[PDB]
Amino acid sequence: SKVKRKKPRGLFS
Amino acid sequence: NKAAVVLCMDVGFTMSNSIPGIESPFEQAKKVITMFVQRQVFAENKDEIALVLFGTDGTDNPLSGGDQYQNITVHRHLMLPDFDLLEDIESKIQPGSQQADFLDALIVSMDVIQHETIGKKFEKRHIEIFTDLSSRFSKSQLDIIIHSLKKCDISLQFFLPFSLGGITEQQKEGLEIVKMVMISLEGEDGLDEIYSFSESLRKLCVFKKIERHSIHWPCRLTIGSNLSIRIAAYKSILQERVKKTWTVVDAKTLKKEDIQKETVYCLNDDDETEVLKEDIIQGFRYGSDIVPFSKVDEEQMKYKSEGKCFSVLGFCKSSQVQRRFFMGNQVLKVFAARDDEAAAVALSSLIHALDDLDMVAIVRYAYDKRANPQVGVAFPHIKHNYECLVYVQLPFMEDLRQYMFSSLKNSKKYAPTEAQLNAVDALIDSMSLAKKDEKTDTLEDLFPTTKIPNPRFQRLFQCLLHRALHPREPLPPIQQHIWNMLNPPAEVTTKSQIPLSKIKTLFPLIEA
Amino acid sequence: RDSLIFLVDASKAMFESDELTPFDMSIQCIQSVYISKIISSDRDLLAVVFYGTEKDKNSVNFKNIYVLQELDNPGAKRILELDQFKGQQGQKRFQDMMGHGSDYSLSEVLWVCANLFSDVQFKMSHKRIMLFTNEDNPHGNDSAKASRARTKAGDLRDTGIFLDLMHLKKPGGFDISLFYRDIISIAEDRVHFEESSKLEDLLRKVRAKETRKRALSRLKLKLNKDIVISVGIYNLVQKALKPPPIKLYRETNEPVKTKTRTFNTSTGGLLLPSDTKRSQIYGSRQIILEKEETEELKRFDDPGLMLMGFKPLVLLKKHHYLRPSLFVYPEESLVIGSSTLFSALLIKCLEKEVAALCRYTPRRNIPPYFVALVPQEEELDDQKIQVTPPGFQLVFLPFADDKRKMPFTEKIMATPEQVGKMKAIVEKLRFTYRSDSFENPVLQQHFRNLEALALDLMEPEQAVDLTLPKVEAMNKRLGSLVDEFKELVYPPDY
DNA sequence: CGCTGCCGATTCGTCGACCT
DNA sequence: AGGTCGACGAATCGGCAGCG
Ligand SMILES: O=P(O)(O)O[C@H]1[C@H](OP(=O)(O)O)[C@@H](OP(=O)(O)O)[C@H](OP(=O)(O)O)[C@@H](OP(=O)(O)O)[C@H]1OP(=O)(O)O
Repeated sequence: SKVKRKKPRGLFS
Repeated sequence: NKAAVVLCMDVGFTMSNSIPGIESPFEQAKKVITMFVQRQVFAENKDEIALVLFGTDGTDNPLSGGDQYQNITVHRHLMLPDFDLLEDIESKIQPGSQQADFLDALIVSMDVIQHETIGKKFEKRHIEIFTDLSSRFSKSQLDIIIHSLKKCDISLQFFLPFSLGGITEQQKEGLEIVKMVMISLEGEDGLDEIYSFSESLRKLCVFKKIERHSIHWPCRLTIGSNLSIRIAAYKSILQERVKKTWTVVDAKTLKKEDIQKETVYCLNDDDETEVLKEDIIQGFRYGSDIVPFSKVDEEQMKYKSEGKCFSVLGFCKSSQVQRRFFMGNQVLKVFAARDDEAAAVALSSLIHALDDLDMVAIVRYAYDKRANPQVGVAFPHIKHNYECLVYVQLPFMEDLRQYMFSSLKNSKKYAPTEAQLNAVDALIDSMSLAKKDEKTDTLEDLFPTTKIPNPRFQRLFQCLLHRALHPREPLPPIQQHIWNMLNPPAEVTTKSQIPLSKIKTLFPLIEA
Repeated sequence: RDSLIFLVDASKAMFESDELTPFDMSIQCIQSVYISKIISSDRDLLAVVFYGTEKDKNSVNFKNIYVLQELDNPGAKRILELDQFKGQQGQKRFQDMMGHGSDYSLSEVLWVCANLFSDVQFKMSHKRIMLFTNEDNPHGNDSAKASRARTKAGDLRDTGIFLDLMHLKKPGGFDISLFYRDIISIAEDRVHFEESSKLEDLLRKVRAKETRKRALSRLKLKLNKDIVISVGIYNLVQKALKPPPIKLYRETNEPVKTKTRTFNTSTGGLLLPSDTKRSQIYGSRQIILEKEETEELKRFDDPGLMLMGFKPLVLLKKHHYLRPSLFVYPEESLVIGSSTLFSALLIKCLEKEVAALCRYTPRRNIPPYFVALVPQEEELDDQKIQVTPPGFQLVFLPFADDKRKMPFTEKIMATPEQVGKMKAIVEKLRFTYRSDSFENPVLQQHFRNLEALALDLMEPEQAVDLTLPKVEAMNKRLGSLVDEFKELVYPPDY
């Protein structure tokens, strides 16, 4: 839970 | 971190067709791509975009044979995005009437990657696929595509016109093949690389956040003369600012070089006698006195600092330092020097000892031998993973003021009634921005304003885009979604109502 | 611009005590405030006069009164001349050149003082008087002097001139009820400073009394669309900065007027702001906009504070600093009743441990900002100086764009023995912190340099940089703890 | 591995405008 | 009006990265 899967990828970042 | 990324477009009839309640999948593809290119062009990054179409009435691509790779057109090669390309997408493109194979189009995109990126450099590759999956396709090549994607490090994102959760049998079969290939690259994380166009618009309706790489500042933290620790510091919070300024130009030619600024000099006295720059000297106020002082003498006599420092004056209770005194325009986080086991142990010891005693450190800071020295506090911060000191600047004695405000509590005129205090007590509950007892006895923030992007930049870029795309029309008004994001939740807005009526009825207010 | 007058006692007791004489204490305080006015570049007019004087000198030739300085801007020559009476040697010099401890009438003193305000040019806005003595009821032997002085003081107070008493330490304690209470310019709630025994406290008391407030702006704070209150904004701390140089003519030592034209490169004609457009190049294109358009695109809301809601104080992270805070207080002069809401709000949110949150707009045509109002309760020290004024502290909160992302790093944990030595080290380095403890080395040297030139002394004093660490004493206070810590934590190789 | 130009960041010192 | 405060453009420096 300390690092979160929500981080955007590719097109979104 | 250059990414080469390819937009791969179904231009057939099925996504051209629209369900009348919504814009066509072709239109949604236009909009989401439009947001994407707007982001990239108004971003400072130099990443390049290539656009390819599949299902075209024509057939022209690097792999294309007489019968193989049919109905595929390389609309746009890999160059930096620009307004010409933007207008091409906006109006030039039109729906097609044929079908092609997206796993041919992505190996056409592999050929584009191979032949157009070899003269360049890229850390990453991404393919963006748009279709309804209504066409028959083959899976014979599935091994050599997955191998190609693995060996060349190509990432995929598949965009579906429908929510993941009426699709045809071919459609659901393609869905599962999308699952299987994206599992074959990325497993369950692969299965999360699917997005609906509604949430896509929700996610990238906003222009992109500004960012920078804060330069590391290496230094020796000194306790007394003998104890020293190697550290590195980074700016963490700053009043961030767009670097590109306005430029001034002639109203007729639109050129910069047609205009010039001139500085006049004349005596303060009557009739404003003109003065040559040569016979002007530099001087200073000292009360009613005026002292002449040349720049050379001023520089030679100016205070000289020793240079870089981070030295500790002593320690005190945290409660000595009320945060209202915090001065300066920056916040530094200080970590240990890069790759020094002993240094990390030492600084860990310091953060621990300080937090245990509930104390803070006072430090003297100097950026370099040219800058002015500062006095500031440092204090411990603890997280999962890393520990660090925070640092902030403190005031010099010359920069305080005091004002002797009248005490309100002892006043006879302004003391509120108990009824008035009850109306206030109702109001302060109704406007609560936080939820308690989330089963962890923790606050949930209903309005976490640290996550909202600065609206001044949103307004600036929106107006710039509107002018560029349409020179004749005047500036558009502000966007309603922008307003909604700047207002608090509607639940709080609705709950505010009755207490506001109560407080208006209770308190008498009147103007001078 | 205002004007202020200082009154100083020549009575024998002023020259008596480890503590400084209250006379020399007064002189040092006056020096410090003159320097303070110079460093601010402020335009007020100061004056110094003595009473009970053995020799005498003043405009009306009344006895036992000595004007040392008329009502004027601070000057280098003046502060040098004032410093001539410092310490015991200056005290002796003063008592030799003037004498001391003669009779006087304070009615005449106050009449002379009114003459000094009467003699002023160009109409200064506020006129004030400040009294130094430790003598309570000086005319307890003479009710005719007391009653004529009381009468005169009433006339001056009808004249609107303020007057106040910095009563210094007295053997047997000073009493306000005996005299001066009926004479000073009062104020509404009285609570008043104790007698002063230390230069720091005396300086604090005069400095807190001396400056009038200057409201930074007159916003409206909106609880909703309908309910709105008038408030004043004040900065309370503001960054000191080196004064800019002024261009000077070589021959006449007269300041010069600089102007700034703009004209066409070819034609050379002066260019109106209408004769030019504003542009940026983005992508690969040039975009043209107007000056009015640029101003318009910045417009959000109107000047004023809008309440968003209330948030419990624990959620405001400490390290989310951005810019120096501001102070907010009710401004009854525009909207009657405002203070009653303001105080009710302060009371209840203090009791509930909660901040308000607002959208902020300082002035016309500025993008908004999110600020949080934190309640702040009044607190007086043991001298009854107001340390923290009552109100809301206005804290700025950062947007998402203000955070910079940090590089990754591995956690490494100290041992309890390491922490133990370090606690011992930290306690051995403990001291007490106060905001007034440190001066700005750059300003402090700059003004020394200017004075050496202004006085033709030419070789300036090198000011000690008190921000530097007390290294040798700190080493001595540590003893062998540093080498113990080093041998313990550091490997045998650096 | 060294040279070179590029770039960005950063700190600082003037200038121009709003508000009392 | 005049001064004060904040924002904004220009100057200067040091470090990073691209090309050989
Ligand atoms: O949860 P908090 O204690 O309030 O701290 C949060 C949270 O920290 P974590 O990553 O450790 O969970 C953020 O992540 P999210 O809330 O978005 O999930 C993180 O985000 P950033 O690093 O990108 O700023 C940031 O950590 P920190 O307090 O050290 O700055 C801070 O975000 P907020 O300040 O906005 O609450």
